[PDB]
Amino acid sequence: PKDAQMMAQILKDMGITEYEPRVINQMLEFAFRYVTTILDDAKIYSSHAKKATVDADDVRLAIQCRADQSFTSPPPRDFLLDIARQRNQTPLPLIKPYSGPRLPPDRYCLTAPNYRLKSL
Amino acid sequence: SNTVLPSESMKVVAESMGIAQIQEETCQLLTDEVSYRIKEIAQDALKFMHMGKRQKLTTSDIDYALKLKNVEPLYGFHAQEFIPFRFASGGGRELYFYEEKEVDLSDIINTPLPRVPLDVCLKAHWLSIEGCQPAIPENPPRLKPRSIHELSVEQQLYYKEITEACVGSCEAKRAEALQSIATDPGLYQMLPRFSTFISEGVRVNVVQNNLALLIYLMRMVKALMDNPTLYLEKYVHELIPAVMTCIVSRQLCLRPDVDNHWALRDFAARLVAQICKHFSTTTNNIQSRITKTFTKSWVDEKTPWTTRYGSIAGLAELGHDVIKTLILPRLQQEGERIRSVLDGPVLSNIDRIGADHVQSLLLKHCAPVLAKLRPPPDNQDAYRAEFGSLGPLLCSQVVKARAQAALQ
Amino acid sequence: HGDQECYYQDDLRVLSSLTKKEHMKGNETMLDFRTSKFVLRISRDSYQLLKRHLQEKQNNQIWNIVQEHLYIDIFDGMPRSKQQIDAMVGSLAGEAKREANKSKVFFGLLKQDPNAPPQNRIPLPELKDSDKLDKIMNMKETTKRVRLGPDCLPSICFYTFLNAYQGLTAVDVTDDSSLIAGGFADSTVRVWSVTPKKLRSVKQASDLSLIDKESDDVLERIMDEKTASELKILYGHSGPVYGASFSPDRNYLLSSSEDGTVRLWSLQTFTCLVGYKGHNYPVWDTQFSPYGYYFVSGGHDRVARLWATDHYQPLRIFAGHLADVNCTRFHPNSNYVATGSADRTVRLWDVLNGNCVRIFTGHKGPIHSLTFSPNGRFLATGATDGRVLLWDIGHGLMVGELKGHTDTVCSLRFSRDGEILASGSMDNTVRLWDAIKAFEDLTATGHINLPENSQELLLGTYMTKSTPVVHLHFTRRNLVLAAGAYS
Amino acid sequence: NPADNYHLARRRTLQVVVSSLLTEAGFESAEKASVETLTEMLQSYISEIGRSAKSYCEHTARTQPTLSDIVVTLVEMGFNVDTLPAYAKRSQRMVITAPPVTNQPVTPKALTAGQNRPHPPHIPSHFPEFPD
Amino acid sequence: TPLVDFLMQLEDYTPTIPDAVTGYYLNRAGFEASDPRIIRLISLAAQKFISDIANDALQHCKMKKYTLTMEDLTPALSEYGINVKKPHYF
Amino acid sequence: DLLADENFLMVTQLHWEDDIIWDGE
Repeated sequence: PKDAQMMAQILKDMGITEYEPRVINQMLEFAFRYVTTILDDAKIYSSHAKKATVDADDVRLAIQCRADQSFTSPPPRDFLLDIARQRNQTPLPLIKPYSGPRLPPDRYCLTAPNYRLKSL
Repeated sequence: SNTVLPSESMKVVAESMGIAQIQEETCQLLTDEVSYRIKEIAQDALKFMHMGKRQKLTTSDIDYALKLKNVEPLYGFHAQEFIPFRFASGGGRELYFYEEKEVDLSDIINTPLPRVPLDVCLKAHWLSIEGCQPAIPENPPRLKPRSIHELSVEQQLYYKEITEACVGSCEAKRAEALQSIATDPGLYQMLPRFSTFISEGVRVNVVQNNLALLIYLMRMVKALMDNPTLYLEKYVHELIPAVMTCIVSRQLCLRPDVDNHWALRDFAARLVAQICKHFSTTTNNIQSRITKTFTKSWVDEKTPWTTRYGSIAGLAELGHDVIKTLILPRLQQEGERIRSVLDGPVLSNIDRIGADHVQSLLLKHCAPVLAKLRPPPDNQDAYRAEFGSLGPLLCSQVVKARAQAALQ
Repeated sequence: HGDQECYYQDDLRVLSSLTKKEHMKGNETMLDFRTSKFVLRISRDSYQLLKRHLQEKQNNQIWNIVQEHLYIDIFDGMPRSKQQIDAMVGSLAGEAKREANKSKVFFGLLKQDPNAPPQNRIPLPELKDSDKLDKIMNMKETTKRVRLGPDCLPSICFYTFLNAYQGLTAVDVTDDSSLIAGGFADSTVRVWSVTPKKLRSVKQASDLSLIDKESDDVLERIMDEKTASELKILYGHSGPVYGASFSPDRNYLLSSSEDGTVRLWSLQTFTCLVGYKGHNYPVWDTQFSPYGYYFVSGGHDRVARLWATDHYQPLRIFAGHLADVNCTRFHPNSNYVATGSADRTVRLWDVLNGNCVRIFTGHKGPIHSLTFSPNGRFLATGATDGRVLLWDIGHGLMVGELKGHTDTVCSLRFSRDGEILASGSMDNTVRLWDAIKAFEDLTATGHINLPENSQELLLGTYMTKSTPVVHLHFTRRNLVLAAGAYS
Repeated sequence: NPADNYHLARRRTLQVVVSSLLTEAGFESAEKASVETLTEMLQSYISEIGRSAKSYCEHTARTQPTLSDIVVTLVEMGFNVDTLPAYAKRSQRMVITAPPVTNQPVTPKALTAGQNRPHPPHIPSHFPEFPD
Repeated sequence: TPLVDFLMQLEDYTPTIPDAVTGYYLNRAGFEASDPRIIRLISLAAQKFISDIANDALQHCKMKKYTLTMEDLTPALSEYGINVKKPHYF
Repeated sequence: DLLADENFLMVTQLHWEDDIIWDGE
């Protein structure tokens, strides 16, 4: 195909010689899903601002609006270092010597009587 | 470089959606955004491949790479309400480029269901014994002193045990020794002594026609051939005349008793001979040489009927085309030989036993020739143009073959 | 980008995709690279030529980029060679400062050793008489254990997973070679008994109360003869199980997976006990402490958490890496946690204060294998470049480099004596390295000019039949165990 | 190949199931992409009651889910559970066989006769024997 | 309680999907086969979902039969809120 | 290619039927 032969060249430029049986088929399925949601948001935005045809600024606006409720990504380094120093300041607790099987409180564990229906 | 998806695919998608008259800068804006997201995910699916310790991949790294980027795993449908299909994936869509796109529901039920494998099990072995890697199948590969044999005394004792087990005093001993020949990786550098033991054995074992000694040696040849490690075509010049005599030789032992056994041995000899011509093949040396010897065995008159039956079997098991060309212009001679054995009152000799076997084998081979490249019609008396050997019974055998084809 | 070093090739192709601003605003690895400072350890003999080419106003802008984005850590000594600079670079924020590798690290073992921490530094668990009975039969195993050395090479017993059509992602063996766990891609953990003693769990809650109570055979009674298999399958992860870790008392299996939870499976009831939900992201590794109370789990969210099996929330968050925490290993005294990662750095973390006390850079790929010496003085790390780098924890420098492997080194272990380091990779080879001749020699300059001792340290290679060596284990009688799915 | 037959023995059993269900007052000779679409929504639906009913029971400190954990799971997917006794009630039910087994002989592995060598004292008896 | 009285009648009644196949996709998600009648309800609830779509795609095929196409699945799943996708790349 | 060892292989240069004794002394 046309757009599927370019997808095998994006992978070969990234050195991917052998991957999945249909990985070309589903990266094209993702690339089609991504461009019909950049355009789809843009066309609504063009109607929202009222114009004869969809324009590049609406397409850029469509990407920015989606990136706000789509991929947030792993928490940042200034957020991870603040919750670390808030947690690493608390000293380690001592251990009771013969408490038994050391477990959390029973509402945080998976140890309940675990019922089932009577067969009748 | 930086390879992106083509823009002339993005305008096709846009105008097939209701968004017409898009500019080129509008269209180039789509194909660098989505080509980044493919590059962002394939770099992120690479994390799961390297942490999955596989490199090869199992349809699923992109399903976790999408879920990691807070985009839904499923492909081919997008739920704006997100609740029936959350970030759990549906395994993609089994679709192809050369897909017909039209299927019959009845055919899918008709197609057989594959079987399910035994659950993963744990097996331990040895990579190294005090520094040395063992050759087990779980591993990949003027006075002066007297000379030391290259073969070891463990190897020489192994050769003695395998050869004394392969002469078939006990059947379980034979069968293991045959499997040991069939899969020992270090059985090279002992192979001259095995080939010489086979060759020398058959020649002093046809002086008195000792059928077991021969059936065990032919099974040893078959066990030597299917071993994948050893290099055999240096030794096939000793192997082939041994199987040739087995098929084309007279039986010192009376055949009315083991001729069935003898026939089986001949069949085994003809099986290995056809394998010997399937492998080891170069231009005009091996297959054509045994074909020429088989044909001049057939053509010569007054030839022992044991030799005749063996050569007939050897000519027959040579494949599709060989009987399509070599078993056509000779039916009249076969019929005349059968008629001579039939005429006269002496049945003590082995002549007619040989004649009956030859006629049955020739008639079965004719049946695929009749089935493979002819249409059935006039199965009553047209075979009387071929001396009337099998006739209506041959027609009944052809009908049984047709019934088997219908069942298939 | 063409005139870069060959070991930066996977780093530049992430940059070729980055062309927009908003593409980089959600990467979070190049976002932390832009705000941090490259450390760039240079000598004073070469810095004088650099500063005589930058303090002049003819250039005056590349000098402004250098003093804004690059640290420069100066040492007084010889300028390093090119094959010595190549040995200790390859990480973003690379070649960290010597002021990070000068903190006092208690790298000694517990019970005098001046490098040993006190017993009440980290609040560890208690011990009883039964524990002194364990070390009596442990030194009977050490007897048959032979000073392996370079002469008495150990025997390797490969425990291959034969069918394994669900992909095996995690192996662990107990400290005595009695159980083998398997983490698989079909979201299961499967415990196998390797001794001739079937896995037995109490059949019902009523059964334990009636049995024992002064019987004097608790271990025999708790096992129930109705549930006795050579294999127990554990369900409950909703994703491929990436970490697997036994507890030293042979209860309490640990498993982490793609779904972001760490799970504590009992080995007396063979059920799940706790699900530790601190990551929202794939937890790539977990390990129990060698004393069995705390455990560390590293995930995709670029932290490693310290848990205690008593709290639903962690105790320490080790949050200094710039990429995924691939590995998490405890020190043999369990006061220090080594976390290898995908940004090509290995970092030691003190369990007190959560501070990074060592930063080990010099790998070219993401670190996939970590292992401590039984002395506690050394640390072997392996990564995708096939290099095993031996680090001195007190010295904090590259010490040795083992470059025999071809593909990703996914398993390392030292011997029980410390005589041999065993390395297993995706090359389907189990290489043995001389871990005594590697540390025989062991500052004011930050390097020791390490040689090419790889050929001398190799003892054997041991190619495996199409089977990547996922785990390496040393029996207490110094017998190598290895377990990889046969592909 | 028995490697992909681990997955294809059960997914091509679900293809016979949909081919046997499409005959129940439906259509004939469906489009090919419309069948791999609907069986992808079917696998994603079984995998979503798997992940969510396990989450609802483990939130209540349990490990195996009861009926009350699925009738809250199906409510959170918008199912209207009360219509389900009616579907099962229709006679239109059919029987499709579970798949067979890749290895019929279970465990025929018997290695080969050739015992030689013992064990040094650093190798216990439960490890495999030294080969020939 | 009708649904408790319904599930107690499922020791018989082999459903359309086998329990070796319904139980396989349940074991893949952590659901283990404690009760075999529990599997048969999940196999019945997954039949009724597929049967309700094939019965509503038939109404969109009678207006335009005896043939299930993607342009019949498209308006049938649109009231369900599911936008089905054409292949378009093969 | 005639220089290849396959041409000098014993099987290529040896006639099997001549080799067989066939009980002939």
